[PDB]
Amino acid sequence: ALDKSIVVNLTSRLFADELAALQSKIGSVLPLGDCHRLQNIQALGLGCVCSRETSPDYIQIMQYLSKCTLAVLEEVRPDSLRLTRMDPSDNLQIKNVYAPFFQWDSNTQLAVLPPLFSRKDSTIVLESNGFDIVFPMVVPQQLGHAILQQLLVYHIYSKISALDLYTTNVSFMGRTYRLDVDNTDPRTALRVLDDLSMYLCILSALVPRGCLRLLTALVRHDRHPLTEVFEGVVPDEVTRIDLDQLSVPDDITRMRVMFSYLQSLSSIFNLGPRLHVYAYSAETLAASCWYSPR
Amino acid sequence: ALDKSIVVNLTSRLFADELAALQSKIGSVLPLGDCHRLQNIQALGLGCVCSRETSPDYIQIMQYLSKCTLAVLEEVRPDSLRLTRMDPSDNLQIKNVYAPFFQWDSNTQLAVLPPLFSRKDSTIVLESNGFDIVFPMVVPQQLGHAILQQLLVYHIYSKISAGAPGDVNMAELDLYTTNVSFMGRTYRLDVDNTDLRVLDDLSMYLCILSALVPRGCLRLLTALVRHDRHPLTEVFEGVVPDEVTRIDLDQLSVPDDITRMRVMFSYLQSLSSIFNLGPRLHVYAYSAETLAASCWYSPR
Amino acid sequence: ENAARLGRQVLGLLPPPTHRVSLTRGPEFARGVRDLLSKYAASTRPTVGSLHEALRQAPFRQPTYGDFLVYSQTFSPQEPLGTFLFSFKQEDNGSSMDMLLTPTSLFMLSGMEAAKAPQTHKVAGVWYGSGSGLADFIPNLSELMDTGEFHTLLTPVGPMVQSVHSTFVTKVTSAMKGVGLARDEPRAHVGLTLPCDMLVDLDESCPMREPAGLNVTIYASLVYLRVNQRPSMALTFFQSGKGFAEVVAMIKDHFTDVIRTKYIQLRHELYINRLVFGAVCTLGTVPFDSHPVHQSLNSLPVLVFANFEAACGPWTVFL
Amino acid sequence: ECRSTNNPWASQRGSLGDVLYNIGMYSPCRQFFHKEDIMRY
Amino acid sequence: HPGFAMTVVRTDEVLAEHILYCSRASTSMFVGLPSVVRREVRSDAVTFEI
Amino acid sequence: IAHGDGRRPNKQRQYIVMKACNKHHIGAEIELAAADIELLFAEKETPLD
Repeated sequence: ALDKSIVVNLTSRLFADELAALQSKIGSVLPLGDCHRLQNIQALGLGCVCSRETSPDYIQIMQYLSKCTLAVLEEVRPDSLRLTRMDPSDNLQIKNVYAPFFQWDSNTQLAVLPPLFSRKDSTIVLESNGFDIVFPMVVPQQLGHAILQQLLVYHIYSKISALDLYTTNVSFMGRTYRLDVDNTDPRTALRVLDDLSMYLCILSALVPRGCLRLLTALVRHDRHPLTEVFEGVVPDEVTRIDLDQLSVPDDITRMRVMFSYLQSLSSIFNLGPRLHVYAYSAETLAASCWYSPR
Repeated sequence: ALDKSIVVNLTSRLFADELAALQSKIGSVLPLGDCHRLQNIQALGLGCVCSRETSPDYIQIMQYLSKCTLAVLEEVRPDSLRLTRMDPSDNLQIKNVYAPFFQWDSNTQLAVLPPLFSRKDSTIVLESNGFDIVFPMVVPQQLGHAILQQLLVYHIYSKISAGAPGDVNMAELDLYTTNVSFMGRTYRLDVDNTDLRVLDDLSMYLCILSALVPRGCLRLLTALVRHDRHPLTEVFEGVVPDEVTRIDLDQLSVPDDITRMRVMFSYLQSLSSIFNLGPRLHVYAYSAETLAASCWYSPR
Repeated sequence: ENAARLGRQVLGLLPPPTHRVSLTRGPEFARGVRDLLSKYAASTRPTVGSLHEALRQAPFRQPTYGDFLVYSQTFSPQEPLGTFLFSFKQEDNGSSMDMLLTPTSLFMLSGMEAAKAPQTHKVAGVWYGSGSGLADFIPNLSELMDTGEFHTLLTPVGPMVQSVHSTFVTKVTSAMKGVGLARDEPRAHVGLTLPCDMLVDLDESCPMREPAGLNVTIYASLVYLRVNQRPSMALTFFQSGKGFAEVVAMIKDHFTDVIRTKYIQLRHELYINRLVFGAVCTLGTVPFDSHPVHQSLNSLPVLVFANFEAACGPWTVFL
Repeated sequence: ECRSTNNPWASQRGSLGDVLYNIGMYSPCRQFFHKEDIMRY
Repeated sequence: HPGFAMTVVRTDEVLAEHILYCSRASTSMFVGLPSVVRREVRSDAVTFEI
Repeated sequence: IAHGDGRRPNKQRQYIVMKACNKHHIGAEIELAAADIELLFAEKETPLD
């Protein structure tokens, strides 16, 4: 049988600091650069694409992860770091550590984020061999989109200054979470934001006249559960578009070209590759998952 | 390193009329809501979520299908059924009964859908365990993911007529929407002359989801100015309408926006997956008169 | 002789027995477990006889193929055996009918300019007619391109295996699911052949770091244009092992030249079918760190790969 | 049998539990009023 | 006081120990001959399956 | 019961019922250090320390 196998040789010993930072983390995900048995220390973590003196971003560093294949830890010996990678169809057992303790379940959908809560939380120091190992964070859908939801909010509002409670706290069901944003490189985030006028300006033109009329009937006297976001106040444009008699085959041919671009939003709202837990324990946190590249 | 033959317990026998109706089809793709095979009937099917009592919901059902492992039948036995568990890159065999019929062109993209039909030719009542077996809607994708295409516009104008009955023609809204035109073979849907309401979890969104789409791109243009700013956004003025660039933000102020903005941020990704996450098969070898094809699948 | 010699194939080609170990009867548990490690001590040592018994262990190697039909004029009479294969469907003429398109074919389906492809225009002129060689059988070349519907009916198939060229019908057996085995030359597989006109590389730059692997992905794309105010497409290919989120933001940087002149046109006219742009298909993953082998045919510079697993994703829209 | 019922206000043909408990969270009073629960066991 | 009286349902979970009884010779057991399948086996670790 | 004398039974019947087995699944793991495997089975058969 096949044996995928990665073990990291080391030239100078783990210290008492980075032992307990790594002996405690016996199962997680960290990337690689090259697929071998052996590996130098300066290719393991997220610390290649990001560093301390280089101003990081929160887009391209995540976007870098789609290139790599990513591996699962096995052991932390005082010489070597023992790992194994992810075969395109094979089950494993991974058990997360993370100090933002989030609750998974069986039959979930997990991805891997770069650390957006706090960097010093994630950036461990390596006094022996210098090169830090920044840990990526294993994350489900409901969080994994919500911070990407949180990002494309804030880097618009990074210019609307030129504040803090409205624009960074991750509105999870139960808790809120401040991110770590002071000094970023938001120009790759500036692309994705200007990639929205590629869509959100252009999706607006072929909006049909029929479904817009439901908005005028809605907010007056037929108030629905979630729709109190409008707070009983229309947008100004809603009465400024509905002048058409509702011609049907116009709006038929409008919704076909609309229906194309909904699949186009996958290519701009991507995560990393995808995890398929089927069996899971909550008190143990160990899972059973096969690899799906995305 | 293989065993795909899963025997799933009943607690009693079948009925008498449901012999040949379950001999009418012998192979279909059922879900399997249990990693183990030592399994009740009350967890395999859509009756763990979708039944009479729960609200008519679409997105959680859309979440459920790729969440749940599938299985392909081989033979109907009086004690129990025979499920063959879905692995990635799995061979199987289909001998269909689906009402209405949907033609199985080979080598296209062949998806799995949530049903919306009349539930008399769409389920089989087991009062032996209190479990209506729910075959999933299995339609090829260009028909399948675009079955929502004609229905949705047909669905929205019924809502405005439910509050103002002087707006919409009925027999003209039927004709372009009641008949899906693909391959040249026209297919008629099931009309529901009872009182659709399953699609409240899409169309009631999509009208709210059409509110601030020409509002979000006012401030978005003039925001993040560089000369490194993108070149095609100057070209993309030739799309946006004339009334869109005439909105005053006197009405809505900056800290007031945060709740109203993030909702419009929210449904531009949650909607993007539910047309992409339709897990899907392909036929390499097909038979027409026999309706016994050999094909392959990978859930996605 | 049949029981004598031909058994010694099948007396040896069998898979190994999953070795059976007796739990109870304690004098037989040790007789079992002793003959595991003496079987395991072979698979460690690099000596000669220890090697070849670590080779009967084999994974699942069985991809299935496709028996098609071709009107043998729509077949260009030679093929480089590793082409891409489309399957165009509008309506069934007969019971079991099919039509196929190569990457040399789709240049001849619009009558496009020689500026977008000055390499295969001299090539693919002798292989077919003058664009009307496939207009005899489809009167809907325009309206699929007009309404934006050509980019959905093409079903990606894969590479060839071997085709039998006859007088009226050319019988084609394509390849799917992975590794396409060749026929005339055994032990070597079907080398998928892409031209040097159509594959666009994504990696080239100054020296200025990227991760390697076993995974570079070939993308099937489609870019609209309207030359002479006529509906016309463009076959363009790619090669990139750099994830999905990057390349849709990189194909748009490649085809910025189309979009700039495009809305110069429809600035003063609105046709809703003229607003959709294109789609992406994924065909399979070449091992990244391998070689696109520059091979010359009929001129016609062609890249060819090795060990190409194949897949097919849906056509995903982009701008 | 000296009386036929405690009250029809819980035992109407259209009883108040059928008014309430025929139609996510947990439901304690679902156990008597739902007629199909009688049909379960 | 309103003119009606009213009934209340209250559920209740109880973890409770139990007593299981069995009788003689109700099940006939068997013995399989198991196989040995290696998986994910390095020069470091040699892991099995039964 | 034997016949007669004001006692009328429901005389001998024979059930013939085919019953089903019930499968079960037991999974277990064994690890071995590959160093100790080699010393017990060497190509040379000199004794060990």
